Amino acid sequence: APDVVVPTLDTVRHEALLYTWLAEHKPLVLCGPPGSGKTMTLFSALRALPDMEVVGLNFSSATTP
Amino acid sequence: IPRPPEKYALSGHRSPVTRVIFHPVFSVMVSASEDATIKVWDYETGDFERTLKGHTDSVQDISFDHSGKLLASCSADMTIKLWDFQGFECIRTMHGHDHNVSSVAIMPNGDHIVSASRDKTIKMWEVQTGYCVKTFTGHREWVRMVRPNQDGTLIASCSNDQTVRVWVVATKECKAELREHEHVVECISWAPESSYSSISEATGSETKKSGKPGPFLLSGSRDKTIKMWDVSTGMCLMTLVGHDNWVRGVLFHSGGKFILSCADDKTLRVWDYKNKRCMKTLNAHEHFVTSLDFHKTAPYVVTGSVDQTVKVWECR
Amino acid sequence: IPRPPEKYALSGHRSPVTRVIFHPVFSVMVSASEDATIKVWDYETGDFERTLKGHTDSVQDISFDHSGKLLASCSADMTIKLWDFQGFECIRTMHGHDHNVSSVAIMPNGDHIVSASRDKTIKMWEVQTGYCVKTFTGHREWVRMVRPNQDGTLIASCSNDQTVRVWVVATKECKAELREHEHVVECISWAPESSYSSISEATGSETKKSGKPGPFLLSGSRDKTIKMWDVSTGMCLMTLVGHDNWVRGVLFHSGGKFILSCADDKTLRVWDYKNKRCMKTLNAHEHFVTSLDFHKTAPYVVTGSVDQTVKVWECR
Amino acid sequence: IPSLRTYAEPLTAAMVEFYTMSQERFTQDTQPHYIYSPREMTRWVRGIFEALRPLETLPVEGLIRIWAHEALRLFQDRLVEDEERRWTDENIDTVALKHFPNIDREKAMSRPILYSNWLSKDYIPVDQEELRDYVKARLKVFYEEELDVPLVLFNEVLDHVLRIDRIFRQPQGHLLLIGVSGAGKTTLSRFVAWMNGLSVYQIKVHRKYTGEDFDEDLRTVLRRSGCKNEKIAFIMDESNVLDSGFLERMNTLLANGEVPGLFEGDEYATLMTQCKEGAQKEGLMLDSHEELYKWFTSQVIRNLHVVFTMNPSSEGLKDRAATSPALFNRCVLNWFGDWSTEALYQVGKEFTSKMDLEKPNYIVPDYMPVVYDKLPQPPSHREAIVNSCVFVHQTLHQANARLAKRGGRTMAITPRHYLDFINHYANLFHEKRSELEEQQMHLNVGLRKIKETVDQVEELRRKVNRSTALLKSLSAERERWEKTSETFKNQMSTIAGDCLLSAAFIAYAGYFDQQMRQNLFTTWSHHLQQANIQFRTDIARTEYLSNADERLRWQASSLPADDLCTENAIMLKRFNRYPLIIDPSGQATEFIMNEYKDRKITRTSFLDDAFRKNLESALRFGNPLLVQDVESYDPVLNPVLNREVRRTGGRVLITLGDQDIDLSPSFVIFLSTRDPTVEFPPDLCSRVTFVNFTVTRSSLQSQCLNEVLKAERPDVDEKRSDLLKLQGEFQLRLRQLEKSLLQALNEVKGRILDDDTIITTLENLKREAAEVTRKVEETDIVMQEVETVSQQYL
Ligand SMILES: Nc1ncnc2c1ncn2[C@@H]1O[C@H](COP(=O)(O)OP(=O)(O)O)[C@@H](O)[C@H]1O
Ligand SMILES: Nc1ncnc2c1ncn2[C@@H]1O[C@H](COP(=O)(O)OP(=O)(O)O)[C@@H](O)[C@H]1O
Repeated sequence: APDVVVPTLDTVRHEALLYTWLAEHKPLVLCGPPGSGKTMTLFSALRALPDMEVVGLNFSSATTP
Repeated sequence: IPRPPEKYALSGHRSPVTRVIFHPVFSVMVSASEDATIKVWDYETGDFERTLKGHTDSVQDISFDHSGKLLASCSADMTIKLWDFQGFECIRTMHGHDHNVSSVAIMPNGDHIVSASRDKTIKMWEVQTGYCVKTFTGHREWVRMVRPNQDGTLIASCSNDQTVRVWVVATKECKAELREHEHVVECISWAPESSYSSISEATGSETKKSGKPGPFLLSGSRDKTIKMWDVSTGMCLMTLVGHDNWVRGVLFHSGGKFILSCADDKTLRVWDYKNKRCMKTLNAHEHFVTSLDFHKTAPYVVTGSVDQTVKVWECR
Repeated sequence: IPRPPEKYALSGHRSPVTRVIFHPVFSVMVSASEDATIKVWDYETGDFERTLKGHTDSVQDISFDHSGKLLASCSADMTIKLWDFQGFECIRTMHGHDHNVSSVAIMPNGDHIVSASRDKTIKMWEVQTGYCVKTFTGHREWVRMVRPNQDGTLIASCSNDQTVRVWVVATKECKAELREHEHVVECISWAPESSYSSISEATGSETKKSGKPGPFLLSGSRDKTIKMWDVSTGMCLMTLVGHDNWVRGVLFHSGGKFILSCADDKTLRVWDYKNKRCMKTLNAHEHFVTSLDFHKTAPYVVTGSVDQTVKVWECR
Repeated sequence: IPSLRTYAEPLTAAMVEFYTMSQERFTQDTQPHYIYSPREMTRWVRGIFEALRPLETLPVEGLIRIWAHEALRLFQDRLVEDEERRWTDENIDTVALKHFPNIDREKAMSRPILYSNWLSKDYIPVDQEELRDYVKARLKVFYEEELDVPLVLFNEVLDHVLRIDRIFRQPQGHLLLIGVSGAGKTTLSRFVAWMNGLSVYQIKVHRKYTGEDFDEDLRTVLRRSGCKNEKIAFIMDESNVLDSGFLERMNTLLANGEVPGLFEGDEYATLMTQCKEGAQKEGLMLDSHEELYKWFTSQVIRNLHVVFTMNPSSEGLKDRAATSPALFNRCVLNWFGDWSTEALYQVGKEFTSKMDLEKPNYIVPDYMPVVYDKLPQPPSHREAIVNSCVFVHQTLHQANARLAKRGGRTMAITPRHYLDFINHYANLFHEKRSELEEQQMHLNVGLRKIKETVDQVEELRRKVNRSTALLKSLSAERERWEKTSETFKNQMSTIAGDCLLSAAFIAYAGYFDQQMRQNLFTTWSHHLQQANIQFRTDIARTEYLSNADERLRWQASSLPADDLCTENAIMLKRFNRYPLIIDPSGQATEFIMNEYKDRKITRTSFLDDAFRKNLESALRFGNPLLVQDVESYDPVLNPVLNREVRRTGGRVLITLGDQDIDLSPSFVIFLSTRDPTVEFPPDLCSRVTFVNFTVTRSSLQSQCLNEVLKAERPDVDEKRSDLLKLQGEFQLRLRQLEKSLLQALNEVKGRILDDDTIITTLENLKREAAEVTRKVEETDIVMQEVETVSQQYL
């Protein structure tokens, strides 16, 4: 399902790092090949924070502010 | 309940059969095809009796009045023809539908006709003259079938908009809009009064103040499921599953104990709704089965098909 | 039995009509004439349906199959045309078979056909490919009519040598050579099983060990006599006289109780063979009558004639 | 299934094994869409699980089969070429056998690994033939429903319709079909969408179409989907996008499931009200703005499927990925490609299942050029004719490549061209066969009447002088009548190859110049001679296609008297898709204008604002329409060009833009332009036949000679013109009297004793002898003198 992930070493490490950076309210970036698991790790880190709500945004090559 | 030994296989049509019905009195059966021919057979002896030409394109539906003296047919040429069955003549013709008419039915009062067409509306005609008197509108797509209730004070129409609308004849108001199917609704059928109480037993529906359980209705669709609705409340009492293709016809057993249906899975299925006891299956035809009908009194069933043959099964 | 009043007299052909047949399943009649055209009529309402002008020269004989989907036709162009009664166009035109092909027939197996011509032979073709595999020889002159038995294991051929031969399909031997007519034999016809037992008391034929009365055949000739023949014994069972000219067609009533004949006497004659009670004669046409046919189920008969008019009659 | 638990640990490994291979073989270095991520393994497990949900009991064989089917639906579709596909199939079977040594290979690994939920109520395997029969019947119903345009059902169609049905059954199912235009992507999508109850909705792109129009279209589709819930098959085409704004709007709609800010101001409030009403109808009680917005977004995600159809353009894949990653991330990619030789062979046989191609004496050659991979090596005549048909279609591709390598623009070859070629072949076969058979019938009956006349005169001889005179005069023609009757069999023998070559010429070589047309025809003839296919050589295509009767009308209708112009007129006469005239000079324009002048042909242009009205008038009146300035093509013509008619019990009905109008059977439309070097939109490339009115060297040489003889020697030019017209009139009369002789001879059913027949035959023989006298004298004494004057100026 979209809302499930088997806890693996990489997942728990990256989720902890993202939680550390997000609790500090510091903007950040995840650079990896498509399908690596960047979005799922982000949502797993975010759901730990209960006062934290996300808004999606998709960037094309013809986007403006 | 019909069983696998078919009694007769009547094959005279040159095109797929669309509708087959029983004359309410005489021991004679009628089948409409896509070759514009209303061929009239005899089911007791398995003998052709006489054809009825007159329409220009495929006949989509046929119906008899309460006395059986009149046969109203609707064709794909946007024409509804009335037939003096005693004389086998077309005494009147009616036009007015933008696209082909795909349904027809006579009010039990015997003084009006209703028809449904691809022009997304239902028309009502008077028998004495042939002039349209009412026009039910509100469907957003092709209306496949219209069938009034027993006393004629309500009608029900299914359409390609995946909804079934129950209309009031007196004031044209849309009494109900039953929409839970996931595909095009192909066929509907009212519940005979004799089954009313039995219905309340199967679904456990509770009675209201007046004591009338509320008229019930069946809807078959291309979603391979047959739903059953309570008009008085507008809620889906139950769903029936098991067909392997689009349901084409569905009807109640005269005893109010089984539901007969035919689909494009080449099977006639007899289902049980009270105890879910019987789920009998019949390999009715070698191709799609377009329509069925159960005689009110005599223990016979007829099914049309796309393989250009009609079949008669005996009930035992 | 056919009676005085002709129901319809359909006149569309430009040349003398040769042979008229019924479609096995549909309410459709087919006629072949000398104008190299095959016309399609609706004998129920006397309507024109279609004409097929694919042939080169005059069409002699036409024949359907059991299912009524294919129609094999023969013409004086030394070709046999396989017509698809579904697409109404030629799917195969088998060549060869020298000279005017007089007759063509589809065996009940429905996979092979037989053809007879002026070239003193009878060729059998496959529907699938159209390649000649067996070619029966032994007739000394023009072979006119050929019709297999109802199970496809035997064929019969009449010829201008005034001899009628019964051939075995499987191994190419002359099972019987009945040569007793006084003039050229024009028409032959097999007997249905429903009348075999009748033949038993009609001619006093005795049963063999197997109990079967034996395969029966008929032959009408220019000698004004119709002979009925026992294929098993090769004997002349009974000869029937009374026609004023050459007999052109002879066949059995579907009930196995009367014999129908059309001859050059411009009249069609219904005779009784078991008891010789009936000898009815009706003035069929103002000119020669070329062929006759009886509908298997409908009480309708059709007669073709040289006057380019096809007359249909009802049975009562 | 508490019987395959032990198979949990092998299955996983197998998947991973196979998955790893797909990462180390199909790199993005080859095509931009060859990216395989754990997301593929996620949708793999999801597909296997969904295929196992309703089913009760299943052996290991069924599990392996489902696993292989899913891997083929995830790793066999995005592939572009067949070599990679064969590699994928080999390795899928190999890994399945490796990870399950004790398995029944045939039961699990059959070749047509198909699954459907149409035949049954549960997703289960289906045999190919039953699926073909069922889809044939359903397509017969679909025709009456929409799109009366017929479709052939070959193996590929079935695979693609199954894939698209799979995708439409998913909640947020976005599909991206990459295949050559006309291959059937749109019609297959509409067919399967109708099967699934989806209300197909496509944007009506036009010349004015701008960002605001597309935003309104998105508002319409979203309002229909979210509120007033109804499934929608929103079909977009790579040409229907004009601005990058369309691409970014589709990107956000696909990815997010809802475009933000589309409903602004009043639209926001109206949508909020409609969503509230829909929630009350459904039963949910919502009042807050964001709750209703989230409900609407969920409904849109659930009940809106977008099908993007795009052309396989190299270096356009990477650009399209860059400008909109959603197409390559939130859309499953189905590579339709171009019809394989197998597909072309199947459609050829299916349409030429009515033709009388059987030839029992067809001698199989020592060498046969095999084009179809599964061609039976002892093939019958039909299996060689269809083989040569697919060879011709493959020859067009080589010709296009040769023109591209050394030359200018090449027009793309599409399966619609093959469909037109086959339709032309069938129609031409029926017409030529009917004409030859009727001619032979008339000749035979006339010769029989002549034999009866001979009987008459001989039995009178055993009032006579006239009989013998007419006998001799008529035998002077009977000699050639008997020659023609004898050669009837030969002409019938070679009617197959000739119709094939003529159809291939009038269906394919409509764009090329004279040299390329001749080269293509020569190659086709060489191949047919290799396959021992009978065809009457030494007969010009233009004479065979068109008789002199209509050639006289064309030449009198201001058409140059040359081979190329005659062929172009032939193409204008026999056409399935409406023509497109590409002429530098305007000659074809007045040619068409005069030819259809009697029908009240109207002149209109795309640029003209009344173009719609005139068009509508034609659509309701059935009068011919000629449209110029095709460069600014108006896509509202797309339905009428594809004949998207709808039978209404006798009336064919066509939708233009958004308004629906009845069609008249007498309606014919022509398209033209004056720019030989111009590029047309890709959607119009495959919707219309092309006829190129180029200048031939011989055609120009004739024009120069005619003009120089008009100026230098007006007297000789006048003689030339009056003799040429006089000769044409003699040929017209020759055909008239000759045909009337036969018609009268057939009509009489008596004998020579008739008073009219004798006088008619004597006057006819006298008249034709006198006409021959003038013909021979003018071709001897006056044409030779004219030739000498033109010879010195040549
Ligand atoms: N540990 C995991 N558990 C579950 N799913 C996983 C795991 N790792 C990868 N996936 C799958 O891989 C895909 C990654 O999707 P997403 O997070 O959007 O990737 P990215 O952001 O890298 O493009 C999803 O299908 C996800 O379910
Ligand atoms: N398999 C097919 N058999 C017959 N006609 C086909 C087939 N595929 C496409 N066509 C024809 O092509 C046209 C539809 O093309 P369309 O699907 O709109 O093009 P595209 O492939 O660019 O999406 C119609 O004329 C249709 O009948």
